Amino acid sequence: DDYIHLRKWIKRIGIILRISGHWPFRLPHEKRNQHKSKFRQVYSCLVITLGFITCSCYCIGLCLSESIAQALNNITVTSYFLQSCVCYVSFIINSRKLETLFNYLFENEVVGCPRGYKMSSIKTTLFRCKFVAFSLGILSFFGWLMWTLLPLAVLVQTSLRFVEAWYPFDTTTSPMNEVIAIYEAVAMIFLITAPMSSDIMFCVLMIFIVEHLKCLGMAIECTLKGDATSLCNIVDSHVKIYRTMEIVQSVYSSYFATLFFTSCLAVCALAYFLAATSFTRVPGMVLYLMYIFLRIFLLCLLATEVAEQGLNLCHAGYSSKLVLASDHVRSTIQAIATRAQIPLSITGARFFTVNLSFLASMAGVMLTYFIVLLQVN
Amino acid sequence: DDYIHLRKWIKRIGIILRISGHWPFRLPHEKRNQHKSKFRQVYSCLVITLGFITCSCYCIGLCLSESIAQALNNITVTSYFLQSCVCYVSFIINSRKLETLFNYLFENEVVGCPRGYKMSSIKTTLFRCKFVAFSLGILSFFGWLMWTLLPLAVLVQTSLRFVEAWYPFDTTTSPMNEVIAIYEAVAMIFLITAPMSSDIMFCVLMIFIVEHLKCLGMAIECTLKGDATSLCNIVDSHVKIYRTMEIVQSVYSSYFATLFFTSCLAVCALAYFLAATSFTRVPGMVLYLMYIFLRIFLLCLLATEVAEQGLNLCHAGYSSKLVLASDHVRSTIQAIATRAQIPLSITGARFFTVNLSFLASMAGVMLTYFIVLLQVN
Amino acid sequence: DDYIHLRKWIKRIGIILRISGHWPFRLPHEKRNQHKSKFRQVYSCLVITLGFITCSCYCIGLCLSESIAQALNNITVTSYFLQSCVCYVSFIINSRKLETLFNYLFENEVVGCPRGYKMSSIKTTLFRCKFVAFSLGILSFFGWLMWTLLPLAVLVQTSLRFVEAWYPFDTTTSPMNEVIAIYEAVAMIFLITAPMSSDIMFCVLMIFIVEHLKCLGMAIECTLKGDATSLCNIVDSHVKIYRTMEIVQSVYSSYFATLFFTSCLAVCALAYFLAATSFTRVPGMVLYLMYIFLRIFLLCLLATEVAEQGLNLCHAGYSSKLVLASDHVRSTIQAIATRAQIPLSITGARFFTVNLSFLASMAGVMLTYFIVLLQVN
Amino acid sequence: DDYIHLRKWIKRIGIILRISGHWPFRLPHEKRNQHKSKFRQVYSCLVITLGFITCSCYCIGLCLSESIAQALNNITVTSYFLQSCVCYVSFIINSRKLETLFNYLFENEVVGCPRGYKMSSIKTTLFRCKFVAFSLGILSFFGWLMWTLLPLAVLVQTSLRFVEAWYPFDTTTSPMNEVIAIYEAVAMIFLITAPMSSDIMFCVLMIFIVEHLKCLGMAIECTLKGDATSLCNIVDSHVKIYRTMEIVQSVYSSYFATLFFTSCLAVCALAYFLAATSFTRVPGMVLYLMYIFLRIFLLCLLATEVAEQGLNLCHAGYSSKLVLASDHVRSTIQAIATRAQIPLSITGARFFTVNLSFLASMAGVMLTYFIVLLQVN
Repeated sequence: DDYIHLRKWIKRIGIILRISGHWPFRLPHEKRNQHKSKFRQVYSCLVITLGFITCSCYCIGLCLSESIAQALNNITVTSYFLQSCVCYVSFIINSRKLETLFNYLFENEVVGCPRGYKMSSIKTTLFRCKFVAFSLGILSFFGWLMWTLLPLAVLVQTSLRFVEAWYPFDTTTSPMNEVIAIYEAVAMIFLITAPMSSDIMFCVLMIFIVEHLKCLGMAIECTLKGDATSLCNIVDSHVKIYRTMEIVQSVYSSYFATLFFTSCLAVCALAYFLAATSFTRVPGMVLYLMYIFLRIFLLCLLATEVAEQGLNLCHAGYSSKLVLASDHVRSTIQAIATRAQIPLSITGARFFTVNLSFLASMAGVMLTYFIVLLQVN
Repeated sequence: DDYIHLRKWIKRIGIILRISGHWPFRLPHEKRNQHKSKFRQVYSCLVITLGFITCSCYCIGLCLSESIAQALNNITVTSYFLQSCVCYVSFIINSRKLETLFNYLFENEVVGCPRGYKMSSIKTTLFRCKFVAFSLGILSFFGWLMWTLLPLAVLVQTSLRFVEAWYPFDTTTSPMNEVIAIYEAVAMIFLITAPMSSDIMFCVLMIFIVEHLKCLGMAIECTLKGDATSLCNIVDSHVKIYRTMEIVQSVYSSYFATLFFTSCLAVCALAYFLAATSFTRVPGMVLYLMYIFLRIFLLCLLATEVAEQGLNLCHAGYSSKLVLASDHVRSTIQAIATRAQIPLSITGARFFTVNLSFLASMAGVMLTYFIVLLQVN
Repeated sequence: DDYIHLRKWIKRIGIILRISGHWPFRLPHEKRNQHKSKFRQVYSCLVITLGFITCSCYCIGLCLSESIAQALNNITVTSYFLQSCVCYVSFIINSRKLETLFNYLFENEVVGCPRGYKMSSIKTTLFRCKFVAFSLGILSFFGWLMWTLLPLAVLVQTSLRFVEAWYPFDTTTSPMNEVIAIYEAVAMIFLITAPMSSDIMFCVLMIFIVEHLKCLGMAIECTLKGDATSLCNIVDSHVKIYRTMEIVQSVYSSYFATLFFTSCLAVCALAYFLAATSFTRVPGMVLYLMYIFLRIFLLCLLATEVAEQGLNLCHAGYSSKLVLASDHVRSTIQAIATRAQIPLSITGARFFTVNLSFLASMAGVMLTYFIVLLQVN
Repeated sequence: DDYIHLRKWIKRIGIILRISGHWPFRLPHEKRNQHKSKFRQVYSCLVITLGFITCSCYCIGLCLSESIAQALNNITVTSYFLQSCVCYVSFIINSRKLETLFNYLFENEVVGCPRGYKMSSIKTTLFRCKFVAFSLGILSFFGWLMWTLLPLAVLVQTSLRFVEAWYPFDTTTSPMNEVIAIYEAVAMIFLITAPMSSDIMFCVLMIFIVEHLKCLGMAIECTLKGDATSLCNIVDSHVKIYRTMEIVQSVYSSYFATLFFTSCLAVCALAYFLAATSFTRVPGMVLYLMYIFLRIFLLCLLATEVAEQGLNLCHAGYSSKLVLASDHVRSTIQAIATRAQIPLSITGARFFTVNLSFLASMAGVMLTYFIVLLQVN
C-alpha cells in the first residue's frame, strides 16, 4: 500500500536532486546504467559551470569594494552563493556513498518488530517527510520570487539587482541591464534549488534513521518479553544504523560548517542594513531572514532527534524480565547498552556538534554582537 | 497517621489547581466521574477565555508602540501574561498524563526499605512541600497585592495601571477607568494564580521523586546486606521512576522554555526602568524581581536535586559483600549501575537542561548584557 | 620514623585551627575530653563575636555609601571579611564531620601496596604539605603586615585605614583614631588567619586523598600480578575514599561559593582603583591581588589533581594478565572501573565544579569585563 | 622497502632536532654512546645560552616601555621568543622520556593485522608526515626570511629591526647597527627552528599513534572473524598506546599552554598594529599571522584525530559474531570497550584540552575582543 507510495516519494527525492544539476548517481530503480547518460552529464556540467562563474562574478564584485556601507549589502548574496558552490563539489567528491545511502534508505525493514507499530511508523514518516519537503520547497520558491521578480515589476534598463555585481560588460545601458537581469534570474533559480535539495535529502535520512531506532527499541522489548537469532538481527541492525550515520557525517561536514558560518555572517549584515538605514526592500530581507532561520532550525531539530532516540535506545529491555533471563541475554543487552552510550552526533568539520544547544549559543552570541555593535556605536 | 495528612495535602494540590481555572482531570479520590461536571467545565472555559482576551489586549497594546521608553515598561507585564497563556494550553493538551502522574504520586511505596527510613522520609517530604507551597503562595499573593491595590489606594478615575493597556473603550473618562480597573484586578488575580499552581505541582513531583530515589538506594543496600524477588521489585521501581520523569519532561518543556526566555527579558526591562529613570514604583518592581528570582531558583534547585540523587543511586550496593555475592546479583547490580549512569534531566524544549549551572550561566550573561548596555551607553 | 613527624604535622594542623578561633573539636590525640574545655570555648566565642561585630561595622559602612568612587574602595575589605564570617559558621554547623575527617586522615594505611612506594609516598606528601602550608602562611602574614602596619609607620591620629569604616564614635579625633587602629589591627589579624587555616586543612586533605589513590592503584596492579581478600580490602579502601570526598564536598560548598564570588568582585574593584586613579597604595593592592590569585590557583590545582588521579584509577589492572584471570577478578575489576568512571569532583554549592577549566573561564570573563568597562568607558 | 625509508625519515627527525640545539639524547640507531659527545653538548649549550640572552634582552626592552603604541609592536616578537625559551628547558627536563618515545616510534608492529592494510598504512603515514614536515619547514624558513632579510635589502647603519631591542651598546651608530643586525639574524634563525622542530616531532607521534589505532581496530575485527593469544597481544598494544599518550601528555603541557596564550596575545597585537595604523610591513605581519594560524590548526587537527580514532576503537568487533562467541571473548571485548570509553586527550597544563572545539571557542572570543576593542573605541 503506502509502502509503494513511500518508494515513489524517495524516487521523487532523487528526481529533484537530478533536476537541480548535481552529478547523477545510480538510483535504486535504475537497472540499465542510465545514471551515466550523456544528457544528464551535459546538463550537470552546464549548470555547475554557470553557478561557478556567477559566484566568481559576485566574489570579484565583493573584492572590488565600492564602499563599506554597500559592502555588507553585497555579503549576504555572495554568502548564499558560496554555499551552493561548496555543495556542488561535495556531491561530486563522494558520489558513491550517496548510492550507498539511497540503497540503505530503500529497504530498512528491521525484523521482529510488531506490525501495529510498523504501519504507524510508515504513516508518521510519510506525514513528517511530506511536511518538511513541502515547507522548504515553498519557502525557497517564494524566496527566489521576492528576491528576483518584484523590482522588475516596479519598472514594467531593469535595475532590479538587490546588490550590483561585477560583469565584463558595464551593465549600465538599457540592453545590457535586461540581459544580465534574465541571466541572473535563471542563475539564482538554479543556485537556490541546490541547498534546498541537499537539506531535504538530509532531513529524509534523519527521519528514516529516527524511525528505525524506535522500531529497534520495540524489537528489543519484544524479544525480551518472549533466543540467539533475534539478538543477532538486532545487533546487525544497530551496527548498520551506526555505519549509515558515519557515512552521513562523512559527507555533510564541510557543507554544515560553511552553512553555519556564512549564514550567521549574512544575518548580521542583514540586520545591519535593515535596522537603522532606509518599502520594497523590507519584504525581501525579512523573507531571507526567515529562510535562514527556518532552515537552521529544521536542521538542528532533526539532528537532535536522532541523538535523543539513541539515548532512548540506551534504556531498552530494562525490566524485571532482564533479572530472569539467561546470562547470554544479560551480557548482550549490556553490550548493546554500553555501545548505545556513545552519542550518534553530526558535527560540522569537527568544529561543533549541531544540536539545539549550539543553536541557542550561536543565537545568543549573535544577538549580543549585533545589539552591542549597532547600539553603543 | 501523617500518611493520611499527606494524601490530604495532595488533594489540596488538586483543589488549588481546579480553583485556578485549568481544565479539570480525574483526581485519585474521584470515583463518580465528577471531573467532567458542568460547573467545573464552565468555570474553566470562562477563566481561560478571560485570560486569553486580556493577554491579547496587552499584546496589541504592545504592538501599538507608544514610544520606546515606555515599551520596556510594557514588556514585563505582557511577559508574565504570556506565561499564563502557554500554561493553559499545555494542561489541556496533555490532560491524561496528569492523571497518570497523580495516580503515581498517590501510591509510591517501594517495598523492602526499612521503616525507620520510611517514617523520616514522610516527615521530611511533608516539611519541604509545606515550606515550598506556603512560600510561593505568599509571594504570589503579595505580588498581586502590590501590583494592583496600592495605586488605587493613592487615589482613595483610578489611574492605577502600572502600564497602560489597549482597550476598545478609551479608558480615559472617570467611569471607564474604574471598570477597567476592577476588570484588570480580577483578571490579574486569576492569571497570577496559574503558573504558581503549576510550579507547586512540579515541585511536589520533584520532591516525591527525590525521596523515592533515596528509599530505593536504602532498599538496594538492604537487599545486598541480606534473592531474586527483591531485585525484580527494585528494578520495577527504578523503571517506574524513569517513566514518570519522562512524562514530566514531556509536559513541562514548552512552559520552561517560555518561562526562562520571557523572564530574563522582563528582568532586563525591569532593571532598565529601575536603574537610571525616576517612590511608589520601587516596591512593586523589587517585589516582581524577587518573584522572578525565587521562582527560578526553586525550579533549578529541585531540578538539580533529582539528578544528584540519581548519580547517588549509581553508587549503591558497592561494598565488600558485592565481592561475595553470586553472579546473578553481580550482573543485576552492574545493569542497575550502567542504567543509572544516564542522567535523569529535565530540559526546556530540548534547548537547555535546567540545572544550577544553567542558572549561573544565564545570570552571568544577563548581568553582563545589562551592565554594559546601561553603562557604556 | 617520618610517620611520627607526619602525625606531629597533622597535630600542628589542629593546633593552628584552634588558634584561629574556630569551635574546637576532638583531635585524634585527645583522650581526656579536653575539646570541651572552658578556656578554648571562651576564646572561640570571644574571637568570633569580635569578627562578627567588625564585619557588621564594615558592612554598615558600606551601606552608608559615601560616594561611588570610594564604594569600590570599600568592597574588597568587606569582601575578605565576609569570607571569614561564612567560614566561622560552617565550622560550627558541621563540627562532627571534621572529627570524622581527622580520624580518617590520622590512619589511612591501604593494605597490600609495596613498601618502596609507601616510603616515597610519605616523603612526597611531607614535602608538598610543608610547601603549601609555609607558602600560604608567609603570604597571609605579609598580607596583614602590608595592609595594617605601613600607614602607621608613615606617621611615626593614626589615619591608617585603607578605607574608612563605620563606628559609634566618630574616629576623627586623635585618641579615637589610635584606639580604632589597634582594634582593627588585632581584628584583621584574627580574621585573616581563619580562611588561611581552612584552606590549609583542605589542601592537606586533598594531598592525602591523592596519595591514597595512587597507592590504591599500586595495590591493584600488585594483586593482579600475583585471591578474594585483597579485592575486598581494595574495594573497602575505594568506598572509604568516596565517603571521605562526599564529606569534604558537604562541608566546603558554601565557603567555596562565597570565596569565588566575592573574590572576583574584589579583584574587579582592585583593578578599577589601581588602573587609572592615583606610591604607598600600590604595594598593598598588588599583594592583595597576589593573595587572591595564589590561593585560588592552589585550590583549583589540588582540586583537579584528585579527579585526574581518579580517572587514572580507571586504567588500573588493565594488562594481559586480566585476560588470564578468573571470572571473579574479571567481574570485580569491571565493577571497580565502572564505579571509577564517576568523577570525584568538588562543587561550590552545586553552582560550579572547581577545576582548572573553571578558573580559566572565570579569568576570561573577568579579564573581558574589566578591560571593556574600563577602556571603552 | 619503504619501511627502511620511514626509519630514515625518523632518523632525519632526530637529526633536525639535534641541529636546532636541543639537548641531545640517544637515538635508536646509536650503539656507541655518541649522544654524550663533547661537540654536541658544546653546541647545545652555546645555542641555548644565546637564545636565553636574546630573549632576556627583548624582555628588558619590553620592560623599558618606550610608549604604549610601540609596546604592542614589541609584544609579538618577544612572544615568539618566549616560546623558544620554554621549549628548551622542557627538552632538558625530560630527556629520557624522549628516548622512550623514539624507541616506541621505531618499532610499533601490531601483530595479527592483515598485510593489505599494513602496506597502505605505511604509504599513508609516509605521505602525511612528508606533507606536514615540508609545509612547516617551508613556512618557518619564509617567516625568518621575510622577518629579517628584507629591511636590510631596502638599504643595500642597517635599521632593519621590526621593533627595537635593548642592548648594552646603543646600536645607534653605523658599526653597531650592523653588528647587532647580524647577531639578531643568526639568533632568530636558531630560535625559529626550535618550536618548528618540536611541532614536527609531535605531529609525527600523533600520526603514528593514529595509524596504530586503526591497525588495532583491524586486528580486533580480524580476530573476531576467526583464541586467547590474539586478545592478549591486542590488549598489550592498547595499553602501550595509552602509556605512550600519557608520556606525550606529560612532556608537552607547559609548551602548549604558553603557545596558546602568547600566540593569541601576539595575534591581537598584530591585528591592532595592522588594522588602523600605517607597504613593507604588511608582508611580514600577514606571514607571521599565517605562521601562527597554520601551526595552531595543524596541532588541533592532529590532536583531535587521535581522540576520534579512539572513539572509533570503541565500536570494534561489534557484529553478529560477538553473539556467537564464548563468554571469554564476550568479557574481554567488553573490557576493551569500557576502557576505550575514556578519551585519550592532550591538555595544556590541565587548563584546556586541545581540540578543534577549543580552537573555535578561542577564535570566537579573540575575534569578539579584537573587533569590539578596535571598533567602539
